[PDB]
Amino acid sequence: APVQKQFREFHDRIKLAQYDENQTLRDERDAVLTAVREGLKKVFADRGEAAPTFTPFNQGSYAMNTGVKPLEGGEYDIDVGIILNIAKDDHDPVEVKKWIRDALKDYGNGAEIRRSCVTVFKPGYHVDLAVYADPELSGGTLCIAKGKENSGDEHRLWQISDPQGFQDRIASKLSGDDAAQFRRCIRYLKRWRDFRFSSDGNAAPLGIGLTAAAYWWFQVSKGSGYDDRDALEQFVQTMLDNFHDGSGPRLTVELPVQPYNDVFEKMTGMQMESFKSKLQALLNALKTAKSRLELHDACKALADHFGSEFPVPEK
Repeated sequence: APVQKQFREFHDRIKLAQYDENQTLRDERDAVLTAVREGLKKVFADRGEAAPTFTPFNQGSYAMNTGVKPLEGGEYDIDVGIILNIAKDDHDPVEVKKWIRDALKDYGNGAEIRRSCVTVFKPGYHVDLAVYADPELSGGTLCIAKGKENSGDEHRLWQISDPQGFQDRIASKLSGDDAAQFRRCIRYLKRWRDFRFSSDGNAAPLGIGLTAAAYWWFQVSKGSGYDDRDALEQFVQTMLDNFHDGSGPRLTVELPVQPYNDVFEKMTGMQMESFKSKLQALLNALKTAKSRLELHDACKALADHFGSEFPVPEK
């Protein structure tokens, strides 16, 4: 059946407005930056040292206007970049993240140092602070602080990064009503991801991975109107076409900017195979929604993969 009306109602339920349109997100973000700013003051005061300063910038889904509401019980991710006024070559990247961990030791429950960020946990959301060295102090490149505490020297580095170039690639791929479909389809795949995978471990494809995949492979589908079901079917088929056989089947997707890492690299072999099987089933559900005569049956096939916010009309 035609299901464009139900996709659009689904999109209205799952959409979370971007930073520039979301006062709550800006305030929650600014509350953590102020906590960092004040925390650094006390951490460095008590060492009789000068506090380092930073310039923030918006990152991730609320920057790129690809944001979704979490499922009941889930958390949304506020992503921000902080560019510390340091030369990368003067500091261990782990030790810089420890500044930000120590600055936030009294903000909610406190922070943890993850491989690519310092995360602070609040009721219903977390803030991932990506920590960068200043490009002018650092020889001209923007490098992110990689590595965990007590990690070996090989497992920590200042890694070349281009979060703004990635954001600009996503923004400029399409425009107008075309770009709107592109963003709706990224949001649909994030809700699919939240519904069909556990937040647990690396099993869930990352939002940035799905977004990178859409950058490479999304194709507008429009006729008598936008056809989000057809755009998703083509896009899912194309992702499936790009799995190769190594140890077992893997989908390798480069970030289209520095550092050109495989966005799905952390997924184990078995998580990759499970990822592929769930894509196959989603593709089957997208094809069933086309072929079913009854709107009820078409929409129920989609609700099985997009979850209970996908509307299912009666009869």
